[PDB]
Amino acid sequence: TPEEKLLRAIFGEKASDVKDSSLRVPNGVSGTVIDVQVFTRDGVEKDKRA
Amino acid sequence: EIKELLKLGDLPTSGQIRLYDGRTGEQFERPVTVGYMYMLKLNHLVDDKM
Amino acid sequence: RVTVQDAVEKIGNRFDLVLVAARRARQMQVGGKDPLVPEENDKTTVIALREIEEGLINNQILDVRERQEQQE
Amino acid sequence: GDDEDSHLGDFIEDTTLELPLDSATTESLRAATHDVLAGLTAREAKVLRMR
Amino acid sequence: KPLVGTGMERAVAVDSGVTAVAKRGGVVQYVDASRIVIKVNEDEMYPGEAGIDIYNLTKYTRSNQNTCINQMPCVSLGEPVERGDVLADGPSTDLGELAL
Amino acid sequence: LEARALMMSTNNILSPANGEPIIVPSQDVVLGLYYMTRDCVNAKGEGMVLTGPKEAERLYRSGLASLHARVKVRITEYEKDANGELVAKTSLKDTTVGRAILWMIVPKGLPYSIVNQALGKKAISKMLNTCYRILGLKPTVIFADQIMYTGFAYAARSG
Amino acid sequence: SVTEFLKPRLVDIEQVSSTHAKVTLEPLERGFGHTLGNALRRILLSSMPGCAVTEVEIDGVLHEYSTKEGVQEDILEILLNLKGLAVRVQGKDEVILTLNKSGIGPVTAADITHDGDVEIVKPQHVICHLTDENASISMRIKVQRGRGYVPASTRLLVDACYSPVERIAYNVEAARVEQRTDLDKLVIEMETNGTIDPEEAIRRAATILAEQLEAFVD
Amino acid sequence: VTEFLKPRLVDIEQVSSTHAKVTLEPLERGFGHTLGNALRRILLSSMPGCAVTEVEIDGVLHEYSTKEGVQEDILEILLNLKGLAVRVQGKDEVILTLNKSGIGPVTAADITHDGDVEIVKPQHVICHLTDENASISMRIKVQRGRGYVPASTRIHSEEDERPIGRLLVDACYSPVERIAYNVEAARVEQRTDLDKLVIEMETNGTIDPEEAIRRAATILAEQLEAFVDLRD
Repeated sequence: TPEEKLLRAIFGEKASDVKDSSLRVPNGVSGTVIDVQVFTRDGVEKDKRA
Repeated sequence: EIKELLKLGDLPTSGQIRLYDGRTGEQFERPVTVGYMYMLKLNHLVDDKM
Repeated sequence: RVTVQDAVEKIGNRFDLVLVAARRARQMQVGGKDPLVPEENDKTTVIALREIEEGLINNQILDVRERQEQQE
Repeated sequence: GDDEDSHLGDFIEDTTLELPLDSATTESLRAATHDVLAGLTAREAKVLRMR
Repeated sequence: KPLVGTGMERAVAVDSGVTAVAKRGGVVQYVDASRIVIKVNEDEMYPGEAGIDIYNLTKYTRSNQNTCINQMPCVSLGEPVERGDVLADGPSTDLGELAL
Repeated sequence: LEARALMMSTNNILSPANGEPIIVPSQDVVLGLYYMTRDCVNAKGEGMVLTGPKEAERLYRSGLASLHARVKVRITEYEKDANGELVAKTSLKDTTVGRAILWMIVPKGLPYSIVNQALGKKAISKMLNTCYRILGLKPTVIFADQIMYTGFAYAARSG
Repeated sequence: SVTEFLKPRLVDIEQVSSTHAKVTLEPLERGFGHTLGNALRRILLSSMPGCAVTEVEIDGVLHEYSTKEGVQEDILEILLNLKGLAVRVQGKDEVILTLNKSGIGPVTAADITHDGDVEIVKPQHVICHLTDENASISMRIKVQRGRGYVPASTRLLVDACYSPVERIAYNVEAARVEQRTDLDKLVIEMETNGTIDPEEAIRRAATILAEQLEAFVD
Repeated sequence: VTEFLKPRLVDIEQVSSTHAKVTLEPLERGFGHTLGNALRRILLSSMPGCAVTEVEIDGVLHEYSTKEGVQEDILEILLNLKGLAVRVQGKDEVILTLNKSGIGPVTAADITHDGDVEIVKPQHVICHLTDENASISMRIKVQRGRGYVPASTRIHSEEDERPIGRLLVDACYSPVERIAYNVEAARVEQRTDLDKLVIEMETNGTIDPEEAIRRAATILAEQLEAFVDLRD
């Protein structure tokens, strides 16, 4: 909406186009991350952590 | 046999010893029963509920 | 404020007391006014109820003050 | 099921809503934009409101 | 372990799969937070066999209720064992007994 | 204002099904008030004549007298026997030391026979009830809180 | 650091009367509420010097119980009235005060004979009622100095509450400073008999306790 | 009346390395329990200590893992490092290093001393190397505090940022485990009613009983000074 257009025009912080739908820890828990398993489908290549 | 096994230690046969108050340090009247009960932490936690 | 017995006694009803206190506290909170009683860092609710205790506030007084406000 | 006899539809959320914090921020930014444009000359203010 | 139990605790602890129990007597060749290696008594070798058998402990793992299942070794190096003796204490057991 | 004026916990104290107070103290409280308000034949300091409830408490807390030791105590009770006038009357009652230690918490309009017996459960409910029929709601809320406090305190000291 | 603890930055001292007061000490280290309140209560109520009546001779009647006419109040009720007589004695440790009266006017504490070293904080304190014009009573009371309460069993002799506190109770509530919400808030509440105001008895007991701890403080 | 006889500690008895029984002889009537309860509460509450606060073990990321060759989970090794009784001489914190290798128990004797640090119980076993070749090394982090500061409240957000391999053990800075005071009549030719106070304090080895009582009496007289004059 305008004033958001105007805001981003004044600060030049152009739009992302990409949501931040990431996985953050639930609220109130505070632990150590003891392990991480990854599962890539055979199409997807793999990343460095994988 | 509980009573005998109390006499084996130097504990009192009656099972009731005389206790003192923490904050004031004046002995509770009419002694209290103190022994070792085996407590269990049930899986009803306060942060799984709050 | 713990018991509202005196505020209830002044008005002589327990729903009308809630209504009178609510309208006076709305005057005192949003519409903007001065407490007729010395507020000891109380919300507008308790101030309104305490005012109703001292007789400073009731529905007759409030409508009369609305009349005077119009005459402003 | 059997928890409350609540059918599946109770847990499907509405992701199209501007949550009340979002609408609050929107209108706050609206008032702030107004009170900023107040600090501009009439020409700048009109051209920035209309542009 | 309960100071006042009944004598059922060892049975409940063993007969469930939480504690790693020996299969054959022998000596504890090597212990570790993760594994127990047992060198069998020569009476129980099954002459084709190599002799030693290994128990790999279940370290910090997630049960159905988000609790931690984790086995701890009980024996120590060069200590005898007999078949049916527990090597690994399971979650909420203590030297072989059910300790809730 | 509906919560404060209407549903606040210090407004609802009588059962709406029957006007008996719903603020009856339950189990550590009544056992405290029973243990303290319950005499025995020969405790420390039998038959002292205390000057009043303050002195009985000062005597008990220094440990010179026991909580149930029948003493003559000078009690001033205020009776609204009037057009609500609250005349005072002082006398010399025979009570345990705990009876008089507990008299310190009871408000004015209540007689002294209200605490001069053992004070089990119904005795406490009737005590709150007569306080409500004489004095109203503010003194009864204050009395209920003081009853809970003293019951828990002298029940812990009960051991 | 590790040796600093805390101190009550706000100590509010109410006084509901000439002799009954209430002192709140707001922030204190966790649990110091009880280790200070109990120490102070025990000191105020067990060892706090002062003068009080110890023995009486009612001049004629008998040892207990009594048979005394021309006195509306039965004897030992006069003893209850005498125990409450708040007296403060000057350099003379012990002094025997004699009281005589005749008439129908009610007997108050003002009627004792002036002795200079001895002062009465409440002279209007009733002692007896004569109730007959012909009736007249004489008594010799003995004011003495002691520490705390000393009953008559341990000793017409009366129980002696030398300590000028008639009642002291302390309550301990919660306080939070900025983050530490486990803090402690002491709420002392004391009434004296008149020889010293509440705030004076409190600090006198505190001084006594401080001097007991004099061989270890550094 | 005349005046109070002020107590004074006539003797201290190190009946064990840790168990001690001090005495405060001349006490007026009614001060045995006053001083005794106040002293027990101060001692059981507010006594400085040298709790081990972190551990950084070579080759370990979190507490929930196993080091090859040492037969304790890192959880259990930290729990054994909790009760480690250490008395530093000069600094309000210090970083002990513990290197060890070979088949055998790892007691607290296997830590190298700065000289300012004294491990009172060098038999206290920390882990068990159950491998001919296995080797472990820690940087234990002792530091002086008071009370009980769990790692959670310790990590409010952080100092600035904490590396991934640094474990926070739960600190309990309190040398004393047990206080038990008896007041008893003291055979004095002058007065008979006087009593003596006898304090059985049970430190863990890192607090001298005389210094414990002196620190208690100081902590108490501090608050009593805050009380002496009021003020408001």
